[PDB]
Amino acid sequence: ELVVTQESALTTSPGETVTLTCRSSSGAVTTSNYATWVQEKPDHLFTGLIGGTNKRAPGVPARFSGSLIGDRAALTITGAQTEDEAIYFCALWNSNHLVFGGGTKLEIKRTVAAPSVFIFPPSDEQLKSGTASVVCLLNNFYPREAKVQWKVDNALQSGNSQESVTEQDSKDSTYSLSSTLTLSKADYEKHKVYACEVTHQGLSSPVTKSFNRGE
Amino acid sequence: EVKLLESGGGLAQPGGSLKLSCAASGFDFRRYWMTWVRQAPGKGLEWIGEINPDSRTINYMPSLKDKFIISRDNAKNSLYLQLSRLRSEDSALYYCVRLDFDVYNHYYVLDYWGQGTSVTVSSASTKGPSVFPLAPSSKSTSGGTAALGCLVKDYFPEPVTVSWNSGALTSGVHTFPAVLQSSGLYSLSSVVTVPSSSLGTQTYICNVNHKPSNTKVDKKVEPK
Repeated sequence: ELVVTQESALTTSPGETVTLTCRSSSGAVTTSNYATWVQEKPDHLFTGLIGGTNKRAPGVPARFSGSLIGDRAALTITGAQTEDEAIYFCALWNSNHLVFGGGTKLEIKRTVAAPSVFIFPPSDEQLKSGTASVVCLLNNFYPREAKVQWKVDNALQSGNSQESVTEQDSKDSTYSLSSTLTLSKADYEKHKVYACEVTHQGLSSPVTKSFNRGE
Repeated sequence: EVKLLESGGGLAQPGGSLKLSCAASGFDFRRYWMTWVRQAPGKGLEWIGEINPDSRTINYMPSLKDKFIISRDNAKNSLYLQLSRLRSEDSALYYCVRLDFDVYNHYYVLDYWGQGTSVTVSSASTKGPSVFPLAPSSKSTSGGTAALGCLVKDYFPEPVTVSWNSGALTSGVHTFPAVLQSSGLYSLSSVVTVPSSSLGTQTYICNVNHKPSNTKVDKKVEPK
């Protein structure tokens, strides 16, 4: 049980220096651990960045370098770019074996951006089937924190919605979020007003998108 | 044009075994150490093992005997992984990985990675998704854009692939991580945003593929 630990999450701005570290439960991280770093971009796209502690791999931008800091291995990004948003894994060799750290999510900061909000009623095809999904889209916003509240004839919904968020976009640095409200066909047909209510740092007051069933 | 194509994944029953395979091209496979790595949904990377060119050195992650068996066939430029005594913790994406050795340089990197094959260990049966349109409206525009999409609902197991207009449409596309419903089934949405005034300018078809149930669906999403 050699355990390799990394910071969970770090945020930097474009042009700044950022340092990711990698520690070992067995000992100081040494040259003999031949630390490697691997970048994971969305869509499970992997790039080997650094091998043998401090040797940058062919093709990798000069911005990335490896070293030791005290007890640990370090990955340094000098002049972070928006496309540097990713998960970074360190790994240590310990005799026969390779051991991965848990990974560090790197977020790149940008100016605040308010979501565009869209609401979609269930299709007629779905209603044929006995259930009804209402979808709310929050598009291209920053920072990540966003509240979606569902309302049905102005009653706050609870426990019947699910939500999922994209990874930070490598070009504009924004996030998108999708939320689904699921109810039965019978419950859907009893009510009229379906509303998606959004709060976010870029909005000076809540944005509400809604529609009326059968209008 | 280094290529590493995996196959062999899908649904497997608990306690069963399964053979993953990886075909390689675009480099001298005979000369390289090869590695298997895996990643469980929402979790980190995990090294399974490696094998040298002549199969005389095989290193494995600490584990019970013959949980994993790695082998290779240099005449077929192929690497294999036998998984046995399958349990739910074995559910993951499995990656075929080239190891760049280099003793003089003191340098060992995982430089080239395959896309992965998905393995889900479960006794629940497969279910193909329903594909529902998320229809745009000319009256429902936010921030200069119109939004449309597809709701890919009620499937098992992961993954599904989604594309728009047979891969011709990529700008403005967001395919969301799938969510697991309390029914045990997955659901995801894929959306496209375009400049409002371009709405009636083109056709929008979402192409949904779910290999485990052999479901291919092409849904036209119409302004409505």
